[PDB]
Amino acid sequence: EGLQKVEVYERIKSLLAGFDKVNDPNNITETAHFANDLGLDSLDTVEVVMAIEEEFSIEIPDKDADQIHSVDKAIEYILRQPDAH
Amino acid sequence: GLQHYKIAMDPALVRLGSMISNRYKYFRWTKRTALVSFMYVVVVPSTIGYLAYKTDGLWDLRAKRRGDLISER
Amino acid sequence: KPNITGFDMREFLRHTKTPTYDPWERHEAWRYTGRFSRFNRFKGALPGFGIATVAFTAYCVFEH
Amino acid sequence: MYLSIIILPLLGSVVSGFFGRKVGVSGAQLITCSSVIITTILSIIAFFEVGFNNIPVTINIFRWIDSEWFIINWGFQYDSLTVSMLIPVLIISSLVHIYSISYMSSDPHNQRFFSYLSLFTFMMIILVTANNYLLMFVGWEGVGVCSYLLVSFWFTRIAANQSSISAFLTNRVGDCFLTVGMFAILWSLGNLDYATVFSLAPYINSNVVIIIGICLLIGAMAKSSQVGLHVWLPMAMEGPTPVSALIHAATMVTAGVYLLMRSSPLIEYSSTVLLLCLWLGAITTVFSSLIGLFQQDIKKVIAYSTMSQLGMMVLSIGLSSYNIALFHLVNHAFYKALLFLGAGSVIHAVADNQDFRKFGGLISYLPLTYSVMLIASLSLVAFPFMTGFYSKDFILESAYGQFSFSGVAVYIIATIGAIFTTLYSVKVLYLTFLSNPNGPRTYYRLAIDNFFSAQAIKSYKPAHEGDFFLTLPLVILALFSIFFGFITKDIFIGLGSNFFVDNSLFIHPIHEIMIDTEFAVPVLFKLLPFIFTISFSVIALTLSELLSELVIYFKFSRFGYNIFGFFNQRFLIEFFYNKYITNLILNLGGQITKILDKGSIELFGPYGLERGLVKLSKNISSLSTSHVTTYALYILVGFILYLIYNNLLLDYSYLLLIIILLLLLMMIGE
Amino acid sequence: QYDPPTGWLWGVRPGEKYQNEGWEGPFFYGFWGSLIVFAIAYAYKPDTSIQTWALEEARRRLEAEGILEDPN
Amino acid sequence: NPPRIKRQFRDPHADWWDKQERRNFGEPVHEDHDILGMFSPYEYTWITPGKGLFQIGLFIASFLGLCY
Amino acid sequence: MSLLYVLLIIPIIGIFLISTIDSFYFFNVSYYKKIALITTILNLIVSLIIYILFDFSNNQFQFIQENLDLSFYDIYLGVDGVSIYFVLLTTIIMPIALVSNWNSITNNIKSYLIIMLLLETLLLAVFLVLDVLLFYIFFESILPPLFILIGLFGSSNKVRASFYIFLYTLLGSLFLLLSILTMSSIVGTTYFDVLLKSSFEYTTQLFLFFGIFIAFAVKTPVWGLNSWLLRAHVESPLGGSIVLAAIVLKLSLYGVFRLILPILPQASLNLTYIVYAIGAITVLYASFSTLRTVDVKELIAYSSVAHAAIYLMGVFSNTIQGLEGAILLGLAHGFVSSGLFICAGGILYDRTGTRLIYFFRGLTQIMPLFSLFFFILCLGNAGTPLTLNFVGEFMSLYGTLERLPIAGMLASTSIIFSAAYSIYMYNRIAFGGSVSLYFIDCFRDLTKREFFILFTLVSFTVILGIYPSFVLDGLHYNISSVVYGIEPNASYLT
Amino acid sequence: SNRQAALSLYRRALKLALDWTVHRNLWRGQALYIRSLFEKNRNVTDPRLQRALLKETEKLLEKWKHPDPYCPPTAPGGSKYERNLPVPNLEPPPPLKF
Ligand SMILES: *P(=O)(O)OCC(C)(C)[C@H](O)C(=O)NCCC(=O)NCCSC(=O)CCCCCCCCCCCCC
Ligand SMILES: CCCCCCCCCCCCO[C@@H]1O[C@H](CO)[C@@H](O[C@H]2O[C@H](CO)[C@@H](O)[C@H](O)[C@H]2O)[C@H](O)[C@H]1O
Ligand SMILES: CCCCCCCCCCCCO[C@@H]1O[C@H](CO)[C@@H](O[C@H]2O[C@H](CO)[C@@H](O)[C@H](O)[C@H]2O)[C@H](O)[C@H]1O
Ligand SMILES: CCCCCCCCCCCCO[C@@H]1O[C@H](CO)[C@@H](O[C@H]2O[C@H](CO)[C@@H](O)[C@H](O)[C@H]2O)[C@H](O)[C@H]1O
Ligand SMILES: CCCCCCCCCCCCO[C@@H]1O[C@H](CO)[C@@H](O[C@H]2O[C@H](CO)[C@@H](O)[C@H](O)[C@H]2O)[C@H](O)[C@H]1O
Repeated sequence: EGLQKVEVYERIKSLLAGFDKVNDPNNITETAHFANDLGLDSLDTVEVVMAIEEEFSIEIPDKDADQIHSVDKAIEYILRQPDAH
Repeated sequence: GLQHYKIAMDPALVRLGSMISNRYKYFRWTKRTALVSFMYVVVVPSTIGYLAYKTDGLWDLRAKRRGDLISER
Repeated sequence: KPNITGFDMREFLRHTKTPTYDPWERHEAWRYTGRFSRFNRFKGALPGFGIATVAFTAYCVFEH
Repeated sequence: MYLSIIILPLLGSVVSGFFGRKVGVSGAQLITCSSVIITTILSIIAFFEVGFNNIPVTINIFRWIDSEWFIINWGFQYDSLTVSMLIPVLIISSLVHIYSISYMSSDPHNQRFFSYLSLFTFMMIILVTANNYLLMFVGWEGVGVCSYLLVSFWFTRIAANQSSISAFLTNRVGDCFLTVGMFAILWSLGNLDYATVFSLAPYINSNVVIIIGICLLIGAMAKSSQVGLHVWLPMAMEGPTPVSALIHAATMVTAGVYLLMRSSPLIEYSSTVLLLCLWLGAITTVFSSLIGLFQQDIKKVIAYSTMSQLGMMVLSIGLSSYNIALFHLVNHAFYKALLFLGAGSVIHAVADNQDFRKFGGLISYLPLTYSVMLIASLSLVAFPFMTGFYSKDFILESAYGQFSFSGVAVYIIATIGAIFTTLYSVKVLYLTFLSNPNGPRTYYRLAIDNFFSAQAIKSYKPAHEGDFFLTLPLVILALFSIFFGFITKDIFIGLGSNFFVDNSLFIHPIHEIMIDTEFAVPVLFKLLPFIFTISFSVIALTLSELLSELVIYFKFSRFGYNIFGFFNQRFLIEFFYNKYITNLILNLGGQITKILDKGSIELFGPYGLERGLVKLSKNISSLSTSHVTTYALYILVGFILYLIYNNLLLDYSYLLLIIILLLLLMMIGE
Repeated sequence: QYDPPTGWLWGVRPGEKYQNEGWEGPFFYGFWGSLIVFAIAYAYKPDTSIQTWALEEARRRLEAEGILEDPN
Repeated sequence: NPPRIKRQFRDPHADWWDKQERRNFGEPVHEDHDILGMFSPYEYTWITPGKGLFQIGLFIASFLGLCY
Repeated sequence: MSLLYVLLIIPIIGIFLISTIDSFYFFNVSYYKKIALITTILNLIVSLIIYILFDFSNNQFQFIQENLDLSFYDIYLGVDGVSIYFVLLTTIIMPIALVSNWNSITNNIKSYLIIMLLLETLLLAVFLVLDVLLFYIFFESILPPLFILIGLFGSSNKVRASFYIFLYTLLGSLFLLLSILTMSSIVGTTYFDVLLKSSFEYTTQLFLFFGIFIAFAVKTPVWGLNSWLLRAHVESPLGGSIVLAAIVLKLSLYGVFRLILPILPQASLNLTYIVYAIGAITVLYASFSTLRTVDVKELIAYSSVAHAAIYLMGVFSNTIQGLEGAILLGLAHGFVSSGLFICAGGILYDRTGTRLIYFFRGLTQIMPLFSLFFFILCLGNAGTPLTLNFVGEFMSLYGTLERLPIAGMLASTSIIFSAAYSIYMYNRIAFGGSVSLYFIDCFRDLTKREFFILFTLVSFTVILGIYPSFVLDGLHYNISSVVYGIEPNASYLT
Repeated sequence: SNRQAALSLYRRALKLALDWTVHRNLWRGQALYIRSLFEKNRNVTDPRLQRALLKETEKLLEKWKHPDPYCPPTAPGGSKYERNLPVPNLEPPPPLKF
């Protein structure tokens, strides 16, 4: 009916895979962390959440964007939104 | 009277509606309130009334055709 | 004269190009390839022109 | 039959609205659609009946308003101009109904929607079939009530509720002036029936015709969205797309044009209104061509394109060639409806996104939509031998054909306005179909490429075309957009054609410019719009595809930053209306309520008499101390005052001063 | 997948029935009944309007002129 | 009286009790509440009124000159 | 006895039966409420019988009774086309006014029914009397029952509201009394047949005008003198609000066809620009301040001020069209204002206990029957075609333009401003977003009682809009008698 | 404070770039340039200069603001926002008689 966890994960996995700032495409899992698991700077993560915002055609307020610092936290947020495509 | 359904009466909106209701008890005569009152109650009606008198019976359109003038007076 | 921020609009417009290296380069490469190459986008910009052109020449040759 | 064209759309509306529960979504759709299909067929017959045979049809049912000299009937006249309007009104209404089955399938409230559609068709029939100006006003107001009901269909959205206020009240401003204009007609001629007003028009006071013509024209701005009262038309894009295809771009907007075309036997005797009509027309064409080129919403562009074509018809009316304006009116409702139904189809495919900045590719994904909107855009720019070619290009050469300063002026103005039309037609067709994809992969991710493993059954959603109830209207309107102009050029353009020789479109021999437009106008100006369209189209394609940096240079310059925001903000007309007209009225209401009604009217009135008198009465009541010694002194005092008054023969006024002094002394405390 | 039709007309839940408050009797029989009986009677009311009288005289004056044809 | 501010300048993403109106259940209201809410005339913030009159004059001057 | 006296006795007989039924049974309040409702229906059946027999083109008063015995004060009843529709409006409203407020009273119900049954007689009399002192007698006998209706069954600010209506109406009406007493002194009687023959000197007319207009300006009411209505209508019970707007506000409108048009013509002509200046101002100011009103029931009351001004300028047009339009707009106002008061005072206040427009939003989502009728009554308040309100405004506005064009041009702005407030109120209650969040629990939609009085009132407004000749054919000949003027080739015939 | 503020400004200046430059390729080069200007100031510490560079950025975001910024369709400010908002109370009315 709505969005599924496997559907959102496949899209964000391909999003971070195509980003040259991740240390390796291999260690991107559902529970991946941006700062240390993926090794991203404080500005690369802002770019990442913008790419996630573009993928799902939603808006991430500044209050909610600061919470998104890992893949799982991103996966949960997209499913917490009944407005994602 | 009859019991009504439950309304979350906002204390802020209730005191605002109370304010609008008792507001007259606090009107004063200032230089500003007189200026607005004189404009609305005297000037505008006197201007509308003056034009009403000057143009009264000035024009008639019934059956007026080319070669006739709209002006009665 | 320059602002405290390194922002200069002349330099901003100079970089309005396709960058040589881009961290997101591969994430966006799908929009300029395949169905979205130059030819493919304008391959069918005039749908019936090809069928109509040859058909109209058949009618145009009516002298014989 | 004739009175059955009027009755059928009304009955289907009543079943769908008051009996939707019994018929359901399916039954409401069937009865609503079938009734307007039947009415459409009966109206195509009435075109052969009335127009091709020159047999006007009159039917009066009963009286509406009966007074001295006022007799206004529930009566209907069918003439050549009536059946001409009925064809676009009922063909487009029928197709938008069939279209709306697919577009509004997922919406919860279909019975209410389809009821409003039939209600609009009924009111539009009333507007063009009436015997008199006052029954035409019923359709005028009725179409306004129906546009409010359809702009605000989604009442939950506040934006929609603001935009429906705009449509309702900006059209009431025009209604005030028509009401004044109809008062003038009743005051001069005693009745506002068409036969009466037109039979007597050549003899009425020339200045009385000025008053009526100006009032008829002001009322015509609001509905035809001319520049003075046009702010509402782009806001009416809040309602669902099929509403914007029929009401906001193919029927109601034309009523202002119909009002002037019907009133041709009257406004022809005032050349003063004809200059105002003409300049009004030329302004709106460049005013709205410039705005639409800087808009980022697809619906907003197609709404500003409609107002550029409505400005064309009003220009033609003031040019005094009514058959040309009627020809444009009928031809435009075929391709403007097409572009809106085609735009509605791409909005449906791309997840209800209406922004060009997020559309790209899509040409391979929506092949029928692209070609059909290419059909529509070529007639919108009046590409040679399209339906719009014979209507728009004759307005241009007729403006130069009237060898006057005003005519050559409007030709230059309208030609420039045509240049910007070609610019925003490329913008729509390039950014939605031909440019690189600017939106998420979800619209462009197919199943031919595997992006998934365990979810291959679902979750691709790649911008597909709709179903039969969506495509069928688009195909039909495409055939009209290619051929309808050619097949009807004689009925309207002609050279000495007698289609409107029942005085439905009266041209006075003084204003005829047809023969000069055929022969006098040079070939260069006759061909000039064509070269401009072909030259600009390629220039804008290169600046959008090949050389994309240059426009970035323009908008990033402070000069172009202001020019881009000026036209994007619609000449700032919305800005100055809210700040200086709308907010001014709300301040005036507050000042009357706060400072006068709850202020000085109660202070110099009941509340000031209350607090003044209660203070006075306490002071006088404090004179009564129940001391016999002090009461005795009072009797002597009141005795002496009577003796002085009736022995000193004092003026009675001296007494009244004493009483007013005494009373006001008890008004002061302490 | 259209849903079943729903709702409570007059707020009467699907269990019980409408309870007559008291006004219904006179208002349906007396108030509305009087208007239908007034409507049927109004059809046979003779027409004593000034216009039906003034039209017939007006026709007899214009018939005395070429404006209106006379049946005689 | 609170500041007379249109609520269209409030954050649409704050934890508003009434999100549609951008309001909370207890917060004080300006006496002009009617015409300060989300259902009220819009406030356009593109440029200043004075600069707008200038640009309206430049359009008019350009169009009158073409007529000339 | 006559048939016009049966109109008066029936509501009096109903008062007696409510007072004596407890003496035959501890009786239920439902039995008191059926007596009062059956009594009002019988008056409506008599009034429909009178209208069937009525002659639409007769210059003699009809259904009169040969008194033949003269006293200092004697009741003389008659009917003319100018008054028949005012009687019918009173007899259609009073039954609905009772039904509308059927559950809302709760306490002092016999007293409430007795006051309305007494009001019906007094308001019926004021249209039936054939003297101008008798007109004044009943035009002002309604003030004691209305003081006690508001005080016993009114809202929170009832005490001040009831003091305002009584004292303003008493003060304004005592300047009418001085003018009436002067005419009786000069002519010897106030019987209409004898007074209408008499022609006053211009100076007497210009001072009789000052005193009848002061009364009517307070009772119209005009803008700077409308404070009593903003209090009276709002704090009044629902039923009292329906009577005060539909029937009492029309007493001054019908009083110009008796006290001014036929006996003070030169004064009415030379002073119309003063009337029109006031009428224009009260069209604009009332409408500007109706836009910013935050009490819904007081937004319906303010709307009435703007409409009364259109019909007041219509009665001062010296035109056949503006005079009939004035009566049509007063009949139209009687139905539509009744419905809007029923919506605001009888449906919202019943369910919320509040009148503040702050608390209402999206009511169409949970109450779709209320929003349908509410929309139709808002459109009629806005003078949309297909409703009787449009016909009255158009004819009232045309005669205003034909008399003094400029004032009718300002008065025509009512087309934009009545529309503005009517749709704005509508979009803020029915529409305007989703159901409010101030509603803790869901509200039920219209009851079969609320539906059928709203439907009845809407039905009269629309049917009469389509075929206004139901009312127009009766007024033509009788309206013809109040016009002042000659035409150079149609007059003084030999 | 002073961090999420500078990250909000970084996301904002990248949205203003895509709003004026509609083509994503071209905005990509613009996006690398605005990063360079934030990454050029990653060693500012004293609050006297830290907050000045945010205050002057806020001026350049207003100076170049778009007349019509892009809004996702279902977002506040979007086309389908609040379109069929559900009743916020689906429970039957409590049993009261009017
Ligand atoms: P990570 O935690 O490592 O770093 C994150 C930040 C940078 C927030 C650090 O915590 C940090 O060092 N903070 C200090 C912030 C500071 O004072 N300077 C950083 C740069 S702020 C800034 O605005 C830099 C200038 C940018 C100029 C361009 C932006 C505006 C362009 C105009 C609009 C777009 C074109 C139309
Ligand atoms: C529908 C509501 C409004 C209707 C009422 C308003 C009607 C307005 C009518 C204005 C014209 C009245 O009649 C007009 O008066 C002007 C003076 O003012 C005069 O106008 C005259 O001016 C010059 C002298 O200056 C004359 O040489 C010329 O012949 C004529 O144009 C004429 O007498 C007539 O053209
Ligand atoms: C043309 C100028 C005006 C023409 C004449 C109109 C005069 C009207 C003046 C009425 C003055 C108000 O009359 C007075 O109102 C106050 C309310 O404030 C009432 O006071 C009452 O209401 C208050 C409200 O808090 C309650 O405490 C309590 O029910 C009682 O004291 C008085 O019982 C009444 O006498
Ligand atoms: C459209 C307007 C129609 C008006 C019709 C006639 C209305 C009645 C006219 C007189 C009204 C009474 O007018 C009012 O009288 C009392 C006199 O004590 C004053 O009332 C007040 O005076 C001063 C204010 O100046 C106060 O400090 C004092 O507390 C209070 O008594 C007001 O100054 C005056 O506004
Ligand atoms: C010129 C003066 C002004 C005239 C205005 C018109 C006033 C009309 C008033 C109606 C007559 C009085 O109305 C009278 O109210 C009292 C209330 O105590 C009722 O009396 C009874 O009321 C209820 C009935 O259950 C009992 O609880 C109460 O104990 C008992 O007194 C009478 O049964 C009723 O007839």
